[PDB]
Amino acid sequence: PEIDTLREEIDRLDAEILALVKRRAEVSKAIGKARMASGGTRLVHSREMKVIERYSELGPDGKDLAILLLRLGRGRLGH
Amino acid sequence: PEIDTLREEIDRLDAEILALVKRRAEVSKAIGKARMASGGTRLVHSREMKVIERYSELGPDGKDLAILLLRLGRGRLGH
Amino acid sequence: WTVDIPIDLPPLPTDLRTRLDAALAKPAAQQPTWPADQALAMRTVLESVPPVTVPSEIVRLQEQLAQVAKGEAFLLQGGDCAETFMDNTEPHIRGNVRALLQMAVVLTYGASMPVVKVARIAGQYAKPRSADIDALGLRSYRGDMINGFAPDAAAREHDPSRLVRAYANASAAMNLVRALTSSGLASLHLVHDWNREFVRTSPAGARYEALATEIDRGLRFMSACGVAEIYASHEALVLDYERAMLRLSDGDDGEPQLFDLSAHTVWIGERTRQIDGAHIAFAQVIANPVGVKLGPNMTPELAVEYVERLDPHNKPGRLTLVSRMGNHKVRDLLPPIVEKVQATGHQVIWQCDPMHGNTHESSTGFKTRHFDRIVDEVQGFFEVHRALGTHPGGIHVEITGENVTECLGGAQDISETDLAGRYETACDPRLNTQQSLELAFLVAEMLRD
Amino acid sequence: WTVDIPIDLPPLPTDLRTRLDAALAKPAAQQPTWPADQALAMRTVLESVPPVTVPSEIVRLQEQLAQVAKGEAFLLQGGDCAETFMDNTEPHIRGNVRALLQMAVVLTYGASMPVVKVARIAGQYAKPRSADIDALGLRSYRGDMINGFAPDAAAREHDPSRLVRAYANASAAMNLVRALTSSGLASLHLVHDWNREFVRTSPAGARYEALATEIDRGLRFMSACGVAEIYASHEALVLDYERAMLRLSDGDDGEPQLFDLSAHTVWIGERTRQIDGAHIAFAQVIANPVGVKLGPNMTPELAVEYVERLDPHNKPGRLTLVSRMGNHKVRDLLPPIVEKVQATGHQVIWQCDPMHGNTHESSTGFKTRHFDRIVDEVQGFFEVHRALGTHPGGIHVEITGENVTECLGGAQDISETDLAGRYETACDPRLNTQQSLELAFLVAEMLRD
Ligand SMILES: O=C(O)[C@@H]1C[C@]2(C(=O)O)C=C[C@@H](O)[C@@H](C2)O1
Ligand SMILES: O=C(O)[C@@H]1C[C@]2(C(=O)O)C=C[C@@H](O)[C@@H](C2)O1
Ligand SMILES: [Mn+2]
Ligand SMILES: [Mn+2]
Repeated sequence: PEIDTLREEIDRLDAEILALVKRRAEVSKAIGKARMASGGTRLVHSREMKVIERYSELGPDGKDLAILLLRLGRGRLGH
Repeated sequence: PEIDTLREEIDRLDAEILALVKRRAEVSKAIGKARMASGGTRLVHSREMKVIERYSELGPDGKDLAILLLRLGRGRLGH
Repeated sequence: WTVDIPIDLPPLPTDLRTRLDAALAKPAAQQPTWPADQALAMRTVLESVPPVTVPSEIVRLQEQLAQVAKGEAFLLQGGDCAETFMDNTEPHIRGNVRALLQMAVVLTYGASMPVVKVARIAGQYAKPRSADIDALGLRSYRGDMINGFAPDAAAREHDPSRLVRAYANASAAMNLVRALTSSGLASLHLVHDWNREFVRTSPAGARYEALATEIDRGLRFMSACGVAEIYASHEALVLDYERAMLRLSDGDDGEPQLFDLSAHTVWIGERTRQIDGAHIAFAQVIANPVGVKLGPNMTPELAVEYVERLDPHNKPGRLTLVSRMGNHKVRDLLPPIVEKVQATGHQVIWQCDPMHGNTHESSTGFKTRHFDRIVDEVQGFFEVHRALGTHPGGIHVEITGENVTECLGGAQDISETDLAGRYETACDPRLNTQQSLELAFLVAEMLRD
Repeated sequence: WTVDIPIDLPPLPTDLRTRLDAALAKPAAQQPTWPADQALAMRTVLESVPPVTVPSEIVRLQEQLAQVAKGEAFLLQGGDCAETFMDNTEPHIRGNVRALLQMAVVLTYGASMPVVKVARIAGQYAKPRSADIDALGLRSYRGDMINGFAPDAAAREHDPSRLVRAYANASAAMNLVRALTSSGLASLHLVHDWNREFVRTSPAGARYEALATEIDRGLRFMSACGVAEIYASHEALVLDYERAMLRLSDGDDGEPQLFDLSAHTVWIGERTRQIDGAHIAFAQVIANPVGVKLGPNMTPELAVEYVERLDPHNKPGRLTLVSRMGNHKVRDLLPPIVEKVQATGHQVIWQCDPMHGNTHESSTGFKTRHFDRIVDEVQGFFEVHRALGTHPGGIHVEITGENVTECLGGAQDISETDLAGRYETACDPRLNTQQSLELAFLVAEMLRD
């Protein structure tokens, strides 16, 4: 029954991850809205590269997690 | 300068997310290794569906975050 | 009630007659027990009928299976466990043809190479049995080529007129699959719209939507740049049928050869693969590509002997070795077999059968398979091949275009209590419409680089 | 030192002569100030030379631009800001042809429809100037068709022999692009391997790798299933050149029409688009597809008048309206223009020029553009079109196959101090090899459903 206990932990970790992802998107939106009301661009290319780079410790899938977080924050491009 | 402050927060949220993702993968591996030493399968289809379903509150990209977490835990298929 | 046919051809080359006679004089397991005189009369009828397939199609299959053997294509083989005369209808055949086409476009995208499609169809009418008396105390059902499914003694008697009924059902079905494969069912864009309807309506569709969308963009891209063959197969089990359907033609060397024109390719099962038996010897005399099923008692040494007897001229793709070990045994049992065969210099196709090593009886009294075990054997099969650097060449699967309730699990999460809903198979449990598509998507992921 | 050419044809239809004469009698901004007698002698030489393009290619472009206008293809237009005789060499031309092909395969995959490729090439030798005296106190450089880039007075005098040098350089370049587009550079698999080398070596490659890999799987899939035209364009600025290169041919209605055979399509810039001027009137007399640049002082009412003068027969794709508002203005200024034009019933191509509304002088003394502003205008352009339900038809971009240091930002993160490295443009800053590819990838994401 170590599996139930370990799955019990994964459930917590998923509730924790989900909540920090929802948070990050709301903050990401507020940075975008402030910059745009002040006459600035929607996206900042160099900053998105920093975000991608800091998930590289996860391996090949790290950049795809970062890109997915960027989409939740500033939306899909051309929409 | 609300942007620097807000970006300062996103940095924290990214360090927080990164660390919970690393954790989840290690726990995911331990569930897989226990089941396999005991003669069970590598993957459990119904459980992966639960994991996908509980990120649905993020919208369309939710399932792709879950699938990415599943890959970090039990690896890519046929490898 | 009955059709009536009266009985009242050029000789084989002397060496082919000698070799055929010798193959058929060897002992043969699992044969029907009907009289020789009645069998002979039925075989004489079948000796003059138009064939189900033609030699040029068999030579073309061989060329495509050679590419599979060389690591440049993938083999998908699938269909009903047991075809029945009862369900040999247009909707059933179309449903299976469509399922195979749907799975194939998914696998092609994942493998990034051609997928050869071989249906279990137009002949899968015979099965072997371990017991001659079944759980109801009746003589065992051995497929519609031999006797009837109905649970009564009269129905279970072996009936040689079923050789001819089997042919008639095979011709009719094959006629339709030819028609269907040159119709709008061909179109890759139509075939993949069905997969996207599957994604939209399946309970586990979120698992597969990214991949379905990526395939759809590949198809639209192909079209933006300015831009069907299904083969027949069955287990060669009943030697009266297979011998009646032999025809002479010039082979891939310009010399007359014997082709079994009941199908394009046939395989020899676990219970009839005796190395000195009639089935293996018969396989040695025909020009068709052949397969042999290998279970958990296979040794690396016997596997090589099959290769050396069945592929004596070192023709890539002529022989397929079909692994069915069980999901818990494949990772340990297969590698030694693969290493020993690779070292001979022959290029066989390695094909996974994730179905037959993983069957169990449910508490509700139905023989059934779990989806997770089927997926796990295919997965273990891919792992064995990655580690050795060899080609995972294909899958051999049992499926239906109907929403049956036969295998446990999948997106629908079929339970033991749900199995009674419509358990329709005449023999082993089939993966339904949804579960077959799911496996194709999962295997397509396994194939990715 | 000098080539020497001696001077010592059938008349136009009477109505075409009358209309051409009338177009050219209108006032014309931004013309060279050389003598009429010398201009006439040079035009007489050009009137008998083999053309740069042929009528059938222009009629074919029109058919492809009609599809773009109808929402079923996408237009990619790009190349040097200013071509120079100095860099009209094989490596430079090949580098630009390859860049355009690389971007095009990426955009085709994203748009899921054909991409029409129009290079700024084989004629982009003239530019307008707001000031006739530049920052060094010299007469302004107006492109190699007019005068020299060299910062001295003798070089900056207007020289009519440059009309003929311009033709010679245009022919030579066009000859090579034809050769290059029917060579191995054509192959979509070779073109996309370059993109994957770009992904492997770029500092921002992780941003683009998923999409590059998905494209590669689309290409391999296409091949698993059994499975180049570049058009010339420039700003029609110097009327002596454009009139000398007119030729009569039967048009898309079988009646004789005048084609400008210096290119396939031309556009009219911001400073020469006077509604009653010679450039707009000249555009009305030729059969070629045409474009008009629209800046932030454009009204919806003037836009319609251009459409009604330039597309009087309601021919989809004959007219392109090229938006260049600035990234901070496009979201507000464009919608009213698009709504008013859509309501006329004409089908223009809407094309984004994200370059010319976003230029600024750096502190190091170089005119430059920021990558984020270029991306933001294209993005805003797509948003305007999503909201109105209209088709974002293309992009008009200035690029080079060389690793220049001209535009700020990108994966390389080019700074003000890096701009001195090799700022090589004869006029406006080009997106280099890497930055052009980046934008194609970003725009391909914008195009996704
Ligand atoms: O500048 C920013 O910080 C914000 C947040 C953002 C993110 O989602 O992290 C990062 C970069 C920008 O393109 C967007 C998205 O605006
Ligand atoms: O059974 C399990 O819980 C573990 C963890 C896992 C996950 O990554 O969440 C979920 C389902 C299984 O396929 C794998 C991966 O084993
Ligand atoms: Mn079976
Ligand atoms: Mn320019």
